[PDB]
Amino acid sequence: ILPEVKVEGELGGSVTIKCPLPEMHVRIYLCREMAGSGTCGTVVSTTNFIKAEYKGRVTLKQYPRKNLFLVEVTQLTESDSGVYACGAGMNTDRGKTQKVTLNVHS
Amino acid sequence: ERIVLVDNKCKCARITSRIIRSSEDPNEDIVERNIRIIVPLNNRENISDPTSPLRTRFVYHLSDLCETCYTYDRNKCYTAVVPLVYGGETKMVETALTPDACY
Amino acid sequence: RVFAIPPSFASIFLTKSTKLTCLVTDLTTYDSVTISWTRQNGEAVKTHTNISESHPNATFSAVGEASICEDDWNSGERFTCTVTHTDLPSPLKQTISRPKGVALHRPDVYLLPPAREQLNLRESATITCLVTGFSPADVFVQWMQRGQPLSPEKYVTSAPMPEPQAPGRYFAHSILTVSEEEWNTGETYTCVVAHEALPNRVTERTVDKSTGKPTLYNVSLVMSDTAGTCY
Amino acid sequence: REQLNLRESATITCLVTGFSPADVFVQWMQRGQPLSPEKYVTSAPMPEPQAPGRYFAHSILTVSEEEWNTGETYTCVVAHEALPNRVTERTVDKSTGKPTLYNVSLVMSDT
Amino acid sequence: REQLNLRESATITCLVTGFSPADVFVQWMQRGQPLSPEKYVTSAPMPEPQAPGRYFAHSILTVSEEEWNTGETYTCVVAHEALPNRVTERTVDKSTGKPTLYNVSLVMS
Amino acid sequence: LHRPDVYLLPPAREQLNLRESATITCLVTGFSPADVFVQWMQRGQPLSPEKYVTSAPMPEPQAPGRYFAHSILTVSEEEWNTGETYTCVVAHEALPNRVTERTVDKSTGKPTLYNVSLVMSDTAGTCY
Ligand SMILES: *[C@@H]1O[C@H](CO)[C@@H](O[C@@H]2O[C@H](CO)[C@@H](O)[C@H](O)[C@H]2NC(C)=O)[C@H](O)[C@H]1NC(C)=O
Ligand SMILES: *[C@@H]1O[C@H](CO)[C@@H](O)[C@H](O)[C@H]1NC(C)=O
Ligand SMILES: *[C@@H]1O[C@H](CO)[C@@H](O)[C@H](O)[C@H]1NC(C)=O
Ligand SMILES: *[C@@H]1O[C@H](CO)[C@@H](O)[C@H](O)[C@H]1NC(C)=O
Ligand SMILES: *[C@@H]1O[C@H](CO)[C@@H](O)[C@H](O)[C@H]1NC(C)=O
Repeated sequence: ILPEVKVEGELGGSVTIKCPLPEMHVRIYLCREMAGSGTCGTVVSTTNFIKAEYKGRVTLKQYPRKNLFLVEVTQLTESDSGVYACGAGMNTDRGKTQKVTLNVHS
Repeated sequence: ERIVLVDNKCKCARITSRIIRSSEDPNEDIVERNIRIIVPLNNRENISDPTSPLRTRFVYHLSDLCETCYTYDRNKCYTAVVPLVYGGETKMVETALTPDACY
Repeated sequence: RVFAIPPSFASIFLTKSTKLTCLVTDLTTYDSVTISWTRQNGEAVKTHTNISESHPNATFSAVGEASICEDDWNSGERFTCTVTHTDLPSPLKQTISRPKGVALHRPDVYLLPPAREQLNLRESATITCLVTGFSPADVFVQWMQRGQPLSPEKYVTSAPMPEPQAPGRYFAHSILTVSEEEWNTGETYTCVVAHEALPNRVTERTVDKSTGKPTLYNVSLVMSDTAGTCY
Repeated sequence: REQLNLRESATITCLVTGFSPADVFVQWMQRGQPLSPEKYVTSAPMPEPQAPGRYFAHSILTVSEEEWNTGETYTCVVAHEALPNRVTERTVDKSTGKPTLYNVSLVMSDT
Repeated sequence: REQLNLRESATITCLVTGFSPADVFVQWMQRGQPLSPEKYVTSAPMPEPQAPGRYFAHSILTVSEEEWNTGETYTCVVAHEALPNRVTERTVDKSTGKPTLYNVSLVMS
Repeated sequence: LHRPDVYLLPPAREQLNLRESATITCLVTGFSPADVFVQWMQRGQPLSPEKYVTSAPMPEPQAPGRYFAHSILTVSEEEWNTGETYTCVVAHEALPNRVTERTVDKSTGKPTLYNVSLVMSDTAGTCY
């Protein structure tokens, strides 16, 4: 198992998410896994991709020096809530490395 | 809580164990043992040669786990050699059977 | 018409005898023609002998080759190819510059089996190989059957084309056709590809009758000594 | 199937083969409603090696993986000057290459 | 099912519903070859009872059970005057909706 | 001259029904010539010599040149809720590493609830 870091928002406007950056892997995603089936749907990932809904409010900045990657999301709405994950490899499910939760008190 | 007895990656067997407390007494503390194998289904017989027939039989001698192999590992590269006739020049070249894991 | 073909990475990486070719066609036959090569700074390089014979339909067909360092090509130095003919006193100058390399990316290789409906006809089966999302272009693809390479004339390869969903990305196709009996004899076919991004420069995928969307999952799960001695 | 593990996109390919002469026309639609023409690409008629003068073509379409999983069907239509109705359609969905049957056989023993 | 336990013939029906106006055209072709109009019949546009200002038709095709157990996609083309390009077709075969079947054979010991 | 084979056994099931104590037995066999002694350490700390009682080397029922010995130790019943594993050890000259630490714990032993959960997929080609 791997950590279950949790973050909150304290009313909308901005939010910041951090996950560990593995080595020797080129793909990095933050799929939301908020589906009844459970199959995680990649939201924002490298190798060129993005979410039909999440556009212009999502960006990724990988930092090998700190062994971390940073994703910045502007504003906030009702849809982009729940939980989120992080990982690598070429299999969104079975390749996760964290389970973060997103909530807003607004 | 659960300790790990086997973490084989070639056979994906994760043998573990745990003892559950009884109903507020030190007696009949039944022990447990969890086994979880994940069959590949789409892998070949000779995992490093993409010509052998498909893998039908799966034999698991649990004693050995706690050499023919079944699955690949997320931390290794598999390679082979193939003939290329570019310009009528048969030539052997190393081919990354499992790419993205040879970087 | 003066045609120039730059060397391909599939030729460089496989022969290490790289050269660049300028050829002339659709031109009245006239001996005593000079082929030269010019860089951006005016230096001349050696042009090779053994010029190609003229085409039977009374037109030119010539070969001119020279060797330039691969590091020089990677430096992005503009080069010019010139040919001289008395018909056109002004020599024709054409550029064979190599534009270094744009962001490199690996080509995903998906190989698909023939359609079920096609096999219903029991005539012939077609196997495809969809390379996808490689930048830049010039991927090289080949097919072999059970460890034996096939003729280049038994399959057709497309050319890199833009990708609407991904800016600055390219994709290509390739199809092989064989009889139904061959597909139904467990014969195995593979689609090797070659690209600069590839870590080993070569990768391959393979399918057969049993692996291409099978109708049966025959399994023989067998375990023993489950108790055993585990520590 | 591998393309699906990335949970990003999906590529359905429509393959037209054997026609003669050239100038075929391919369009994509679902549930009878035509699809936007900026989401698919079609190749020009290309000669067939063995065939004396027959040609072939191929078109691909990219959709979201979710959409594929949702269960939506996507039909492909071709219009050539030789078909008796001059129009033909085909259809594929999640239920196309499902394994028809399983034949598992567990033989658990302690010896 | 009970029709097939006779080994003489089977009938395939092509229900068409909810169109307007009348004069729909239905014909049956096998693997791209249209079949003779004598091998099948066709109903006439008759009103839809619960749905007002509507019509529906029918068509059946007789076929030997010997060849139905071998393939023969047997598509049913319809030509109305309100379709996106005026023509549509569907097909069904012996394995149109066969489901998955499990054969577990535990040798528990 | 053969490797001295060694074994260890846990307390009896019916022994854990009076709530007084428990015994753990470390059996040492072989070691020809007979040169062994056992020291019962727990967590790397040797126990008092008054607890474990080694007796003597004894020839095996059929003894060409082989021998054997038995050594037990007494613990408290209420301490087995945590185990502590009560390690045993042997020493002999006919051993490449001259130590064969042997230890068992409540967890080690016979299982009473097997829970096999095998799964079948087509994306298990690589073990993540
Ligand atoms: C499985 O495939 C491997 C690779 O082809 C076989 O081992 C190779 O054997 C060739 C000669 O036949 C050697 O040139 C290679 O060096 C071998 N590979 C390695 C990694 O040493 C292997 O024998 C095959 N197994 C079976 C059962 O056929
Ligand atoms: C299915 O497995 C059995 C053994 O369990 C074997 O006899 C048979 O040949 C297999 N089927 C095929 C098509 O190989
Ligand atoms: C199905 O499984 C049985 C039992 O292993 C076997 O005898 C039979 O051959 C299998 N059938 C096929 C087609 O593999
Ligand atoms: C179904 O299982 C039985 C019993 O093992 C076997 O005899 C039969 O061949 C199996 N059928 C198939 C299609 O595998
Ligand atoms: C048996 O294994 C399954 C799968 O891991 C688990 O959900 C279940 O809780 C286990 N039962 C016990 C008693 O541990």
